Amino acid sequence: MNIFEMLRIDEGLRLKIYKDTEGYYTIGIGHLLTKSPSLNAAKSELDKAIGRNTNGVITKDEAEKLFNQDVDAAVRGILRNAKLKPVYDSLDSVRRAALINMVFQMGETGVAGFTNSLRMLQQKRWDEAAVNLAKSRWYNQTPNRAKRVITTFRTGTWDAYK
Ligand SMILES: [Cl-]
Ligand SMILES: [Cl-]
Repeated sequence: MNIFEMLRIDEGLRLKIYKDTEGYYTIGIGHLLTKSPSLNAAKSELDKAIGRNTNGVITKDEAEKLFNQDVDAAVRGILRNAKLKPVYDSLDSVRRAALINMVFQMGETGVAGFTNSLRMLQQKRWDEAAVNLAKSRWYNQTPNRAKRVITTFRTGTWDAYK
């Protein structure tokens, strides 16, 4: 198991514009396109992201290219963030994957906001961090995915994904 396979399980793959869990226009492997209600606005971002007229449909390779960019950007946003960088550096490889997954789903700012949980992770207080991460809109809106991420921080293994 690695970050790519982990997110591929959590996001799925869809080759046609669809609406995510919050109602936003998405495509490929969890690639948010626009928060706007406009499908046309979504088609527009999509063609710009791909470099061709897609008419809302992309191929497998294109989906995979967007995904690789987004994982790269997630890692780099973590490394550039004053709040996230220290947490990441302190973690083992499995747990680092779990922080990357949260960043990919909720963005850097969002994650930076879990102040208390972050401090707890840093301190390696596993059970405590798992209890605090659960008290969030995040866990309430996407509980199965949240539980998976949470198990990963609690245990340090890929168990929840196997
Ligand atoms: Cl993009
Ligand atoms: Cl879920």
